[PDB]
Amino acid sequence: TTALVCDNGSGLVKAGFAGDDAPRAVFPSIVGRPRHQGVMVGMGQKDSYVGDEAQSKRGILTLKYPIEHGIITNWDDMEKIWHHTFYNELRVAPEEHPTLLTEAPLNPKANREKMTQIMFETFNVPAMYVAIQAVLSLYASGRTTGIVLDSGDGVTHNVPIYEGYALPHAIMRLDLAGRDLTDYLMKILTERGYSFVTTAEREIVRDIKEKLCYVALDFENEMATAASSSSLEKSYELPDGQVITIGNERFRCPETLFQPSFIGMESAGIHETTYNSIMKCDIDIRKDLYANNVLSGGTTMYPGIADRMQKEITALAPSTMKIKIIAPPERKYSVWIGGSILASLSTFQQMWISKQEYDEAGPSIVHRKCF
Amino acid sequence: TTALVCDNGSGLVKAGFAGDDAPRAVFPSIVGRPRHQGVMVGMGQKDSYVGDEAQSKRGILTLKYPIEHGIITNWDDMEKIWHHTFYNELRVAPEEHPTLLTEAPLNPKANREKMTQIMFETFNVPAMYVAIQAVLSLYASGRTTGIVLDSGDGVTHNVPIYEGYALPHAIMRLDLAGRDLTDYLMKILTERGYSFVTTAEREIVRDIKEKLCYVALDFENEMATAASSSSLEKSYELPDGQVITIGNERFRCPETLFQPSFIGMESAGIHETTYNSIMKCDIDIRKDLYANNVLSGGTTMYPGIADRMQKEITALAPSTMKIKIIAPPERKYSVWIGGSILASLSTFQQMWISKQEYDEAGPSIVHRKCF
Amino acid sequence: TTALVCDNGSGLVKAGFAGDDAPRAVFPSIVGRPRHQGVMVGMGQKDSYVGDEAQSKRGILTLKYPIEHGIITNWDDMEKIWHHTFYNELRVAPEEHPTLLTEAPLNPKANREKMTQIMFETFNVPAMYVAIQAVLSLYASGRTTGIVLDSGDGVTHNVPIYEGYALPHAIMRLDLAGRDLTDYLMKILTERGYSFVTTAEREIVRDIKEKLCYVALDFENEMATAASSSSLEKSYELPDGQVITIGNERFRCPETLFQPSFIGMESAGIHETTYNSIMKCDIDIRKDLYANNVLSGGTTMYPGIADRMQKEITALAPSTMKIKIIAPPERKYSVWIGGSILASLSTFQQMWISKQEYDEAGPSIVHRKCF
Amino acid sequence: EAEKAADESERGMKVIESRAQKDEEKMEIQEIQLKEAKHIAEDADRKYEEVARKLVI
Amino acid sequence: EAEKAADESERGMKVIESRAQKDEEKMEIQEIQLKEAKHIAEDADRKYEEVARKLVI
Ligand SMILES: Nc1ncnc2c1ncn2[C@@H]1O[C@H](COP(=O)(O)OP(=O)(O)O)[C@@H](O)[C@H]1O
Ligand SMILES: Nc1ncnc2c1ncn2[C@@H]1O[C@H](COP(=O)(O)OP(=O)(O)O)[C@@H](O)[C@H]1O
Ligand SMILES: Nc1ncnc2c1ncn2[C@@H]1O[C@H](COP(=O)(O)OP(=O)(O)O)[C@@H](O)[C@H]1O
Ligand SMILES: [Mg+2]
Ligand SMILES: [Mg+2]
Ligand SMILES: [Mg+2]
Repeated sequence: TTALVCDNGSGLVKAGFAGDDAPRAVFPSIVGRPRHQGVMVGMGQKDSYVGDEAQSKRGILTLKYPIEHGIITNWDDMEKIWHHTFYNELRVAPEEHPTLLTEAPLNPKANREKMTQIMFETFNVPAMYVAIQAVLSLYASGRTTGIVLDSGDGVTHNVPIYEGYALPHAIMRLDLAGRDLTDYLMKILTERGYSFVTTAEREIVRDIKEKLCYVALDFENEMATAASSSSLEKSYELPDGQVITIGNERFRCPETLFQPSFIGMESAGIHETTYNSIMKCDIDIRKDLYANNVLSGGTTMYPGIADRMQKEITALAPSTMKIKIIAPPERKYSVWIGGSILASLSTFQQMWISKQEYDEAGPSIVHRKCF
Repeated sequence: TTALVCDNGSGLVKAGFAGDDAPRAVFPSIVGRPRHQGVMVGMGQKDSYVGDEAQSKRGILTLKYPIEHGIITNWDDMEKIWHHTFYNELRVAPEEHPTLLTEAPLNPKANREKMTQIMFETFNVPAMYVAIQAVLSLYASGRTTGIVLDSGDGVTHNVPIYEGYALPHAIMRLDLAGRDLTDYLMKILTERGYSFVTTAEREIVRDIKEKLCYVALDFENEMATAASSSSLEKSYELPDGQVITIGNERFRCPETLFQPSFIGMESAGIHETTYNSIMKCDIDIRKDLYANNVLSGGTTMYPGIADRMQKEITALAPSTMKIKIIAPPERKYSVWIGGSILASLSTFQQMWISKQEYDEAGPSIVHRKCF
Repeated sequence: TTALVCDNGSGLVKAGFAGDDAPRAVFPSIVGRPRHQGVMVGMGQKDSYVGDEAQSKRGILTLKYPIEHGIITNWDDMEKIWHHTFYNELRVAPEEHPTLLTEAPLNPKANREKMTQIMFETFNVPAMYVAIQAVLSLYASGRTTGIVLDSGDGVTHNVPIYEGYALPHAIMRLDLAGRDLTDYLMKILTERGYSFVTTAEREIVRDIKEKLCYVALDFENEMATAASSSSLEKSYELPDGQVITIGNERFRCPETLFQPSFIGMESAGIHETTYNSIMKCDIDIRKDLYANNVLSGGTTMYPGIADRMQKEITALAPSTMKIKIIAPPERKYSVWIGGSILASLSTFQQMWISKQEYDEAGPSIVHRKCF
Repeated sequence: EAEKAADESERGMKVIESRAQKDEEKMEIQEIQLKEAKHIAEDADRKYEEVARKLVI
Repeated sequence: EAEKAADESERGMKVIESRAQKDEEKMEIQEIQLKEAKHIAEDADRKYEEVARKLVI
């Protein structure tokens, strides 16, 4: 038999079998409902479009994300998404395939308990398991030591690992992520005269952010150059026309990751939370964590983030310390690669939460030694 | 120095000297041109009628609004409007009167830049300033905290203020306003046999909306009452006769503010945007914002809007907190009163943008330390 | 003349005059700066809120503690705190009043030297003195032997004293204190879905910790009881409604004092450090030390901490030995009462550090015979 | 003018009567919670006295 | 007829805000007594918890 590795994430579901080099099912975790009347009869219209199908009909649907920040806030939509993933994207029966799921640290217990209950009751999987999204990224990188930053779409967090031993007291979790960057881009695009309010325009703004935004090495210098020169202007082609031009907003949007005060958030930038998490650890393992800084997640693909963060950390770290950042090109899918690797081990086969164990011990077995 | 105060607003222009509690000139922001040929020779009609005279000649002209939702779309009409206000209405020389201009939140910066350029280069005002509508409205209410809802004719926005400190990340802007209500009133009166298509009939439908519309505390119960009894029907006098009877359309038109799906909008009603804006703020200031909900703007003058909004917010807010909505009789002219109060302050004298400073700093002076 | 007895502590500044029975002014030691910009002009907010005033504006201010673990890190903030204490809370001019400062054992000499320099220069006090926070607590208990445990908010030290002769070699200092407990409560409240991240919410979490938390006699038995029963769950009302119920997280927060491994600390628990310090002393004075365990400080105010501590130390101590723990109702203010008693003594009048002596002997005079 | 005044008075009548009914179930809820609080307080006091006697013995 | 109706409506108004202010005062007093009941109940609960710990020890 083979195991399935499902990475719900927040807004982009990636799933596939265990023992592959890449997922074969990547689509947004969105559910759409028709908000208009519908005059044609005999059309046989469906009441809910889930997955990449809803992206094709964004002009007649309202789109809802079942996951706000890691926590699932809508369980019927999550059930629909899982059913679609298991029966149409992967086209496999879950009655004979163990499933491996991922979730962020510092996650409410109710979310995990109900996820396991849904997996065991509705789909009736024979076994399942839940793992942190940072240990998997460490697995994919081929390392065994080093602080890992996993900035996805819902939650950004750092988890330090030394020699395969985690340090739970040094874990820092932040809710600033790609969705907040999209909202800030929406807020600042009205400065030039472009208004995007409907959830259909959310995907347009997200595409603009993915295609044009980049992180500047220096903020003040680029502001001085943009205010005087005009070489930073870049045009984008809307789904119909009236192409838009973006100036300093191109690099102003991703600055929130380093200056959270832009969106009114009290917390400090990621370049400082990483340093705080490093100093939260011991004193005899800080060298390896400095020299094994690992990046992952979709949000960490802005052009120039791996240089700005290195400069900031070198400014914060002692002068006699060397700082290295590992940013593989496959940052977005690193978690799934690590999950597939972990599920491929024969040693891991004894860590599955069997159906008999769940029946004996209730939904609370998940928080026991069988993590 | 008897500084001048103006409020361009949307659909109405009101202006007057500082230190007063009432605008001296209130007239619609309408510019009209003749559309017929004219046969009488020697009278010499002018090529454009601006302001109140266009309403007198409403039956021969084509009325045009130079601003759609806050943003000016026809500038030449705006110099015409400002010239009319400064000369025909106030009979003042703007060469020695500082002018305070009121502008909506979340607008293109080119708008403010062009306003300042027009004020300084065309009328040659010694100094000027641009302020936010909501802050002036909160000045006029004699408060220092509380979320304020300013629904005029162009745009509806909520700005939360606590102890004089704004919360920009919680400022929400919605383009639903009185003009959309008038358009929906036409679209819903066309089903009774009354067709209003020309721009002159825009004014008649607006007058009907002002005179005969009210917000119901409940919708389904009110619909059941109106569908059986005939006690809700009222008659109106058109400028030539043929009385018209309006039934349930009198309270169906203002329901768009609470059910914006009527006109195809995706957003939620004002009763929900206000609650969301309150919830975006900090947890230690939500009590004062809940207990100091301030209303302003002409659109908020529907009989029964305050009670309905209070009921909806109480349904949304926790049951252990009091909800109070402040609806003074003078909601429409609150912004101008706040502007006059602000301009009369002596600590404001050093916050004017002087002519020399503007000449030194260029049109981009607006967004600098001087606001 | 009259003398002033101050107690900087960590997070709570309490001061008064010598000879009084209770401190006259007690307020948190925080400094707040407005993190927003401020739209209302003319009000002129101050740029720094100090003391209990900053508690009233938690929603527009960021709170910083000038003392982290006993030592003062920010000196301008501490100077502001002292100026506020001397000029507003007490309204007494300090140019003619000797001051009695307190500090924790095992602190850097630079802290004490800079404290003396600031007191002698900025405020020009005629005389000053620095005393150990444990000797004063022993004074306030009417004793002359027995160890004392001053577990405050920043530091937790255990100073053994026999017959008025201190034993410097048996003094044990531990940095686990109330602030770490509050941070751990923050960390474990996310387990239930409540996220408290802002510095303003630190005060709220501290309030829940003070009101609801208690120390369990047996950790495992209470774990079994809470898991099965539901009589341990109590609800707390947030400053904006939405009451929250905390169950198992009630006695987990103060367990860190007895199980320091919860927050990643390596050191042993308070009960074990007390026993180690008892056996660190001689063999002929262990009986009185066992029979005179004195508790003080704000952190020792948990309901049932004395019983658990007595049980643990009796388990550690020989079976044929008597153990008594002295926990008066006024543990929190014991240090100030002892300081007032010490300053009221007639023999103490010859131990003040005179201004002429300071000018003659430099700042290093404090570490000399004049302690 | 008279018709407008009458309509405004009727609107106020409806609003305040709705508030009055809301107040009525507020009375009901307050009464039941007051009764329950008094009952639990009395029970707590009597079991407090029993525990105190056991403590003395 | 309209004037008669308006007079009746305004008399009904005055009397209904009379009951409105009476009900306001009633809510005030019952809410206060709710506060004292809640405080005494929680005090009794914590007192029994303390004496139960004392009894078991
Ligand atoms: N090249 C890019 N530049 C900027 N942002 C990107 C880029 N690629 C992806 N993103 C952002 O990353 C998000 C996807 O994150 P993802 O890796 O799916 O997190 P998770 O797997 O936890 O859901 C998208 O919402 C998108 O906004
Ligand atoms: N008594 C009323 N009842 C209902 N609507 C009104 C009333 N008075 C004014 N309005 C609406 O308010 C609008 C005027 O808004 P206004 O206060 O002039 O905005 P601004 O001051 O920003 O120009 C008009 O379009 C009208 O439809
Ligand atoms: N009843 C209580 N239960 C639990 N913790 C308390 C209680 N009262 C005070 N505290 C804690 O004690 C701390 C105050 O300690 P304090 O004696 O002021 O220290 P210092 O003497 O160093 O200023 C506060 O931070 C608070 O969290
Ligand atoms: Mg992820
Ligand atoms: Mg307006
Ligand atoms: Mg202390």
